[PDB]
Amino acid sequence: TTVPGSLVWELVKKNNCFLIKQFGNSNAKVQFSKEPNNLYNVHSYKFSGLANSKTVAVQPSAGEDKAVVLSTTKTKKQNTPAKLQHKTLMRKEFRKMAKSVKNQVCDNYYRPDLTKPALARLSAVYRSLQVSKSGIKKKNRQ
Amino acid sequence: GRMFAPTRIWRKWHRRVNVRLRRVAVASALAATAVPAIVTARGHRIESVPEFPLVVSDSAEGIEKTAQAIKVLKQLGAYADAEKAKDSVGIRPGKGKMRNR
Amino acid sequence: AVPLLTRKIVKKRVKHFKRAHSDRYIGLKQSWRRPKGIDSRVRRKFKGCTLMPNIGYGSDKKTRHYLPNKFKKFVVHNVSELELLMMHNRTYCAEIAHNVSTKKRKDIVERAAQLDIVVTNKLARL
Amino acid sequence: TARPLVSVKALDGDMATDAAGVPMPHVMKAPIRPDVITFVHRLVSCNS
Amino acid sequence: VIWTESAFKKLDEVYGSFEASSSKKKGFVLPRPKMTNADLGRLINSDEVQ
Amino acid sequence: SKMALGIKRASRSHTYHRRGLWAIKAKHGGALPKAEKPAAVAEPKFYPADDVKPRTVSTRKPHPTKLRSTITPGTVLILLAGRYMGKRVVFLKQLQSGLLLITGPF
Amino acid sequence: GIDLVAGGRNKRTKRTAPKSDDVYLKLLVKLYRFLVRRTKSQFNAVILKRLFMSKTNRPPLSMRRLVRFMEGKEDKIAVIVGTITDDQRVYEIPAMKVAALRFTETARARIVNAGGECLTFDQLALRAPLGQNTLLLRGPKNAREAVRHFGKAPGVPHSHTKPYVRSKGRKFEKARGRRNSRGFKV
RNA sequence: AAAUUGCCGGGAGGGAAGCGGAUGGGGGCCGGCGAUGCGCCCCGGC
RNA sequence: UAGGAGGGCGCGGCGGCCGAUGCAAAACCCGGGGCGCGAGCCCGGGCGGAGCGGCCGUCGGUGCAGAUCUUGGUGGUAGUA
Ligand SMILES: [Mg+2]
Ligand SMILES: [Mg+2]
Ligand SMILES: [Mg+2]
Ligand SMILES: [Mg+2]
Ligand SMILES: [Mg+2]
Ligand SMILES: [Mg+2]
Ligand SMILES: [Mg+2]
Ligand SMILES: [Mg+2]
Ligand SMILES: [Mg+2]
Ligand SMILES: [Mg+2]
Ligand SMILES: [Mg+2]
Repeated sequence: TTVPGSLVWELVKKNNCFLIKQFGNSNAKVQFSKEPNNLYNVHSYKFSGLANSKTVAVQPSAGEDKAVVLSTTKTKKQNTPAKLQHKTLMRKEFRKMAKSVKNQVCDNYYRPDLTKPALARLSAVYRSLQVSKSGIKKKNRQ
Repeated sequence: GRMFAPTRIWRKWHRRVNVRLRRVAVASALAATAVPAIVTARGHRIESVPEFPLVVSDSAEGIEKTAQAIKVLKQLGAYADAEKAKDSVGIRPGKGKMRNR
Repeated sequence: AVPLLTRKIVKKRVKHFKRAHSDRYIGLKQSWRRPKGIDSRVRRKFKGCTLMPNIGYGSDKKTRHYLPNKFKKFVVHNVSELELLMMHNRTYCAEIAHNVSTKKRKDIVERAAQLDIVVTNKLARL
Repeated sequence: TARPLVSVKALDGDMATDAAGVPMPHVMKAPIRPDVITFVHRLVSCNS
Repeated sequence: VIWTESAFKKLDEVYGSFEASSSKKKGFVLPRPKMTNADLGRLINSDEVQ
Repeated sequence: SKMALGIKRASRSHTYHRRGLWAIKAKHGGALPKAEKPAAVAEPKFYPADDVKPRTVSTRKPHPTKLRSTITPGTVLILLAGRYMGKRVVFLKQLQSGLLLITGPF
Repeated sequence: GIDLVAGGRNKRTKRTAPKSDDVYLKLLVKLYRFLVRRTKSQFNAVILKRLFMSKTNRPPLSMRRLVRFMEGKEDKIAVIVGTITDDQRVYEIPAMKVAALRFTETARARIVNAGGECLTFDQLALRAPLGQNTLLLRGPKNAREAVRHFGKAPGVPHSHTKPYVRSKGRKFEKARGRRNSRGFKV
């Protein structure tokens, strides 16, 4: 982002290739953004994976089990896309993995914005991997 | 019968824009490409491209074949983008698919 | 897979707003069109004539667009457009788009069952 | 007396050189302007 | 856009700078923005404003 | 005396007495005790996406239902609903949940 | 019911956000929403309410008049929510510091070579968040050529409104109603 | 496709039918139509 | 009411973006389930057997209940005169 985060937001807020909007421009409008480096996949300036210098992505990994990728952008290497993302493939237990994500997101003051959301996506991703391994045992409707 | 207000050849098919406004627009078209974030948001697959705004040596100018051109785009990170372009090709839906498009 | 909604959905009117006179004629569809007549007792709002929509019949803002599921729906065409609902499955509900193959519906529903995303079309086309 | 330096990429089968970065152009730093771009693109596209 | 070195090194000889008659194109200087630095972060968070 | 009771309860001094801030000036020397920082569990098993809200251990302590004036231990009631309607019973004692406790006798 | 005109709701209307969808000017609008909200500076409120303008409520202000308005007040920073266009009818101009939405490349060269400072509003919001030492100037609104054609009617007496005529000449609105020798003098 | 017609099953009819607001009775229909899980805790291995 | 303005729904293209499609597209039918105050929209079932959408920008031969409206079809009239 040569131009600042706010200007990239103001430039991509209305149509961006990662945005899925349905139900029209009325009060019914549903907006999600589907870029990898967005946590809640909410289209807003807090979360946006394009309008920001500092973003935290947490993805279930390519073909391999129980391995979660945590990546954060590097603030200084913005104009070098191949070398913009710091990824780490952690297969440790949940508690250790969450300690690491706090280390990388909140405790270094990288971006405390996403201290909670990144751990929420970590929870959801980790259990998605669990169930992709075991299968449905709970229905979780109660 | 007719149609109401039948179209006529002397509609305003071409519009004019100030020459300086074309120049302003093309400068602000250039200035937006030098941003990886907007090049991405515009839809291009740029995740292995080495640096923006990307530049190659002039020895690229001397090639002749498209095998060589794809060889060139492998070194850069844009052959993913060429692949997107080539695998997205399809028949234009609607009355476009019969008007020579 | 358990709804976030904690606010009972009350509707001020369930019956539809059919076009006035759609009953006597067959060419007139049921879709509402406001009577613009000058002697139209519908427009003059005599008691006993088909009610027009107002804004007063609006529904509550936090209880708007929730199916009886108590989820807001979202139409997904494929697994990629599904995996963006992991952190909303307590308020959003994925529906598979009406023109997908059953081969791809099996994939969507497979993925949804594990990501724990409520769906209303996991018994569609099978 | 300092502007950013854009690194070139050579290819395979390239002669070694003592070259440096190409300095960044100003037109690559001009304002980014979407209302003008959509205006002008609407009118330039009508012209064919 | 993928630039070759020959093109990229003559962009500035085509477009010029914030200088009269810099360009190859007569009657044009690069547009100047309505803010030199649009980082509302540093505006709203710098010492002077805060 | 509902409203006289309201004021007598509402006095600041009588609220001091009722909350019993004396005997809280007893234990911690000649002053009101400090409070501290519980909840040092630091072991969340799972992180919800929705903003989390804990279980309500309800701190509101409702009044007891008032047994009617015309009810005395020993009063012959009249049941009115359920399988023993019309049955005349004898009231033993209005128990701790609020419900009456009656007997036929059987 | 109750006795009110339009239910008492405001029938006047003002801009509350610019119609221009210029990204930099929306960013300025954000910045000054924040400044007016947290800062209470009436000057910033005025800058705001003047970002919410047209271009015909923001006429250019030229160097001749700007120098008129800053003779002898050069520890105070000029603020024009508008445009600054130069003037060859001026010869010596003070080394002067001015904030404005735009500078014509001749006006900005003029000022810079006078040795002053050519600010934008983002620079201004730093060194005058409350508008210390500032000189708020507007341009001449009723100077536009269209403004002539307004007022009471061109042909009612005691009114000097310009009529809409497709050319000045003798044959174009000079005969009856413009002289006693044909009819009457307006 | 619709207006229009035939058969099959059902519904109702003291000089119109149709429509709006109430529910009541019939049908036709919905399992994201409606749950079975959470903590502690003891093994027995994973 | 006449009238005005704002925000939206819908149709057919064009420049881009996201995709669906012989495991069944478009179109059409339903006592199917919904969403919206509303234009409308989403899903299910069926026939159907080859193409189609959604979003941003932009455009136009774009929204029907009337015009003794145009064309085509079909009723009662009527198994009657
Ligand atoms: Mg014809
Ligand atoms: Mg009347
Ligand atoms: Mg009232
Ligand atoms: Mg006179
Ligand atoms: Mg029919
Ligand atoms: Mg019958
Ligand atoms: Mg009725
Ligand atoms: Mg009923
Ligand atoms: Mg027409
Ligand atoms: Mg056409
Ligand atoms: Mg009609």
